[PDB]
Amino acid sequence: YVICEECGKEFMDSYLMNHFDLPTCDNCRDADDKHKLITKTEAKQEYLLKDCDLEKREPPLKFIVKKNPHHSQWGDMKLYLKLQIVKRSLEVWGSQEALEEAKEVRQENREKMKQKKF
Amino acid sequence: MKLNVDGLLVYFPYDYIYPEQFSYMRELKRTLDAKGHGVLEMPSGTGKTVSLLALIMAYQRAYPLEVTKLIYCSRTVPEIEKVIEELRKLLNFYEKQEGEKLPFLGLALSSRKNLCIHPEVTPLRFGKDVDGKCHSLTASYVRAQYQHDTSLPHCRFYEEFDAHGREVPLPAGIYNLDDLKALGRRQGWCPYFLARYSILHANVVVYSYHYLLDPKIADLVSKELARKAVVVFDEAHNIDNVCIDSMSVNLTRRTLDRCQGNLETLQKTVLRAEHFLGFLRRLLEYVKWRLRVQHVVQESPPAFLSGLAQRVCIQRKPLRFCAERLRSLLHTLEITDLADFSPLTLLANFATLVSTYAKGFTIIIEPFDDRTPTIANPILHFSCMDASLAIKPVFERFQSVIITSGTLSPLDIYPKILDFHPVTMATFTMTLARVCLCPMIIGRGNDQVAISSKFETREDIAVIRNYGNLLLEMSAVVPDGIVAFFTSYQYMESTVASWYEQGILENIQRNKLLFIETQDGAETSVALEKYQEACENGRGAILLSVARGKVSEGIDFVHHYGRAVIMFGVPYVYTQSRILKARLEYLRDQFQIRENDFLTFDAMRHAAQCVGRAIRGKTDYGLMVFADKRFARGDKRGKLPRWIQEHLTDANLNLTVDEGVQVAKYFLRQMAQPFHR
DNA sequence: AGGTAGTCACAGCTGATTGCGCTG
DNA sequence: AGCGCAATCAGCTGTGACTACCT
Ligand code: SF4
Ligand SMILES: [Zn+2]
Repeated sequence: YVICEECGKEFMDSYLMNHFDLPTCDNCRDADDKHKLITKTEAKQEYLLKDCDLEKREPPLKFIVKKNPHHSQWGDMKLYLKLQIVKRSLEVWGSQEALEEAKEVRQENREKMKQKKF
Repeated sequence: MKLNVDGLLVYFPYDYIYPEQFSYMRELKRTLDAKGHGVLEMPSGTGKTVSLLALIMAYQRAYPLEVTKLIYCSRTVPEIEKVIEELRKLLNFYEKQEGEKLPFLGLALSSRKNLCIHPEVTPLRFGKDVDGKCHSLTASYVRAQYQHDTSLPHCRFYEEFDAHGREVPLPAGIYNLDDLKALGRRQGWCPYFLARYSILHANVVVYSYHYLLDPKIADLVSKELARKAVVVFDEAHNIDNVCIDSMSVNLTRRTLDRCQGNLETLQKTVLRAEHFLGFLRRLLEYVKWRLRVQHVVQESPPAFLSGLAQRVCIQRKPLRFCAERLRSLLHTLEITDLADFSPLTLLANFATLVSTYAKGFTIIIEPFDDRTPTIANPILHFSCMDASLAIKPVFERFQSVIITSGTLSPLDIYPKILDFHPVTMATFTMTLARVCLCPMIIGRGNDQVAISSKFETREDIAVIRNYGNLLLEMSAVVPDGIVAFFTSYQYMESTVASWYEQGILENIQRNKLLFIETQDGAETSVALEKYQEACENGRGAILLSVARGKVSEGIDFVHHYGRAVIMFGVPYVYTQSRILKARLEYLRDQFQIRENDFLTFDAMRHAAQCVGRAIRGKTDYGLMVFADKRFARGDKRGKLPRWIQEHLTDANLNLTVDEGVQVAKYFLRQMAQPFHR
C-alpha cells in the first residue's frame, strides 16, 4: 500500500503514482492548480532546464504523451508534473533567486546579441 | 576447431571465426549465465545459425541440467529446412571429430499438409481442409470403431503407430521433415503423430512462430515440455506485427453467408448439448445488425459485451465456454469435414476473445473497399492493439527468450513495445577485408530540388522526373540487377505511368529490362523467374516492387542478383482505415510512445529490412541508396542497424544524383578486384 | 639607440542560443 | 504550434609577423 501525502489514506493504485511515481491518491490529486502539467518547451524556457537535467539527473522525471489538438501531424506534447519541474530547478540552481537572476541575465544577453547583430 | 570461451571449449565446424561471431558467442554465454532474456542484432543471415547451434550444444554438454529444450522458431519453411541441414552438418562434424555418437534428437515441425503420406489429400490446395480430413479419417471414434474392424476407408498409419511406434524410441539421430516422412512411410506411421510422441524425448526442435504466438495451438504443442528451456526467434524484426495478427480476425459478407448456410445443415444434423444448440442460432443477427447500419465506425471494446447483453440479453458467462464446447460438441456430432465450417469456429474464437480479452483491444467496422468503396461491405475486424499479449505466455514459461534479426537497431523500443526486460543492449557490425556495402542517401536532384516522396509532392512533375532520371542513369552503372522498392502500389503505378508518358521509360528499357511486381502470386513468381533469368546473362533487369509486399521479404537477393537496392521515399504505412491510429493512441496513452517516433521506427525498420537483403555472404556485395531527403535527418538515420551506420559516412547524406552515380561507379569499380580469405 | 607585449589576419575547438522542419 | 535536429554566434586559443613606446 502507498500512503498519500495529503490525506494519509492507504491506496493501491493512483494516476500520479502510475505516471510520475508520486505518492498521491486521485482524491487529493489537485491537477487543476497544484498538479498542473506543462509542456516540455514551456518548462525548459521558464526554468532554464536542459535535456540532461530532465532525463539524466537522478531521479529521472517521467512524462505523459498527449495528442496535439491543433494539428494531428504535428509533434505530440510532452507533459511534465509542475511540482517535479520546480523541485528539479531548485535543486539544480540552488534557489529561486538564482533562477530569477539567470533569466534576467539571459534576456540581457539576448538584447546584447541583437544590438551587436544590428 | 575448439573455441575456448571464458569457461568452456566449443567445437565449431569452421576453423576460422570472425570477431563478430566470437563477440556474439561471448554475449550469448553471458546471457545464458545471467539466466535472463535478451535481444541481439547481427548482419549475416548465414553463419549466425551455426554459431548459435554450436554454443547451444556446448552449453547443453557443460550444463545438461540448466538447459533441456531448445526452440528455434523462424518465419517460414525454407528457414526451417536450412537450419535443419545446418544442424545435420554440425552433427556430422561432431561425429567426424569425436568418433562416438550422442543421444541427441532434433526434429522439424510443420502443418498437416507438410507432413502427410496419403495421396488422396496431397494434390488439393486447401490448407483449411487438410486438418479436417485428417481428423475425419482418424479420431477417437475411428479408434473406437477400429476394434470391430469396420469396413470403411480410413487412415491406418495411426492404427499401427499406437501399437508399434509407442515403444521403440529414437534417442539418437536428428531427422529432417523428409526424413520423418520417409521413416513414417517405411514404418507405416504418421509423421505428425510420431513427432508428437517424440517431442517429449528430444533435445532440439524447430517450427514456425504460429505454434507459440497463437494461443489456440501453443498449449497443445507446448504445455509441460520443459520448465527451463531456451527459445530464439531468428529474423524477428517484425515480431510485433505477427503478434498483433495472432489475435486479429476479420468478418465480411461471405463469412456471414457461409455461417447462415451451414447453420441449417447443423440444425438438420442435430434434429436427427442444448446449452449451445439454441445459443448459436441468434448470434448471427446481432452482428448482421451492423450490416444494415450505415455508419462510419463504432468503437466499444468494453461496451461490446454490454451491447450484446441488451439486444439479445445474454449473460457473459456462456461466452467463455465456446472454446471447451468446440472440442466436445463437434466430435459428438461427427463432422464429416471442416469444409464450409471454419467460419463457425472463428466466430467462437472471436466470442471467446471479446469475452476474455477486452483491456487492450478495439473493435473497428470499416465500410470501405478498394475502387468500390460503398456498395455493400461493412467489414468488422477485431484488431489487436497490444503486442505484449501474444508474447506474455512465453516470457513467463521460458528463461532466455532471445530476439535476433538483421534489423533490430533500436533496442530501447522493443522492450517497451512488448513487456520485456533486456539485459544485453548488444549489436554487432560485420568486418571484412573491404567494405561490402555502400549505403548513401540521395537528396536533391540535378535541379537542386528535393526528391522527397512527401504526400503534397507525390503528384509533382519535378520529383517524378528526378526519380526517373535517378533510375535511368543509375541503371547504366550497376550491372545485372537492380531492386527498387516503392512506398505503395498506387504511388508505384502512378510514377511508372508518368515515366511512360514521358520519353524516359524507354531509356531505362534500353539499359535494363523492367519487371513490375503485382498482387497476383503466379504473376509475381513468373516475373521473379524471368528477372532471375535476365540477371543470369548480361541483359540486366529492374525489379520494381513495394516495400510492404510479399516479395520484399519472400526472397533474398544474393550476390549478382540485385547489386543495387533503391528506396524511392521513406515507406510510411497508410494512416487511413482507422487501424494504425488506434494502435498509435494505445501506445501513446499506455507505453508513452510518441506517435511520430513509432511511425519513423516502423518506416526505417521496413526500409532497413528490405535493403539489407542484398548482403548474403562474405563475398557478396551490394549498393544501397535511399532516394529521399527525409532519410538525411538524424532521427531516421539513427534507426538504421549499426552494421549500416558506420558505412554511411557523412560525406554522402544529401548528395545529388550525379554524385551518387559517381560514388556508385567508384564503389563498383573498386569491389570487382580479387580479395583474400 | 634597442627589445617585448599588444594587435591583426585566419584558422581551429567547444559552449550555449534560435530558427526551420515535423508521417499516408 | 509543441518537439527536435541543425544552423549560428561567443569565448578562448594557436601561428605567424608587424608595430608603438622608453631606459
Ligand atoms: S494421420 Fe497422418 S498420414 Fe493420416 S491423414 Fe492425418 S496427417 Fe496424413
Ligand atoms: Zn489523499
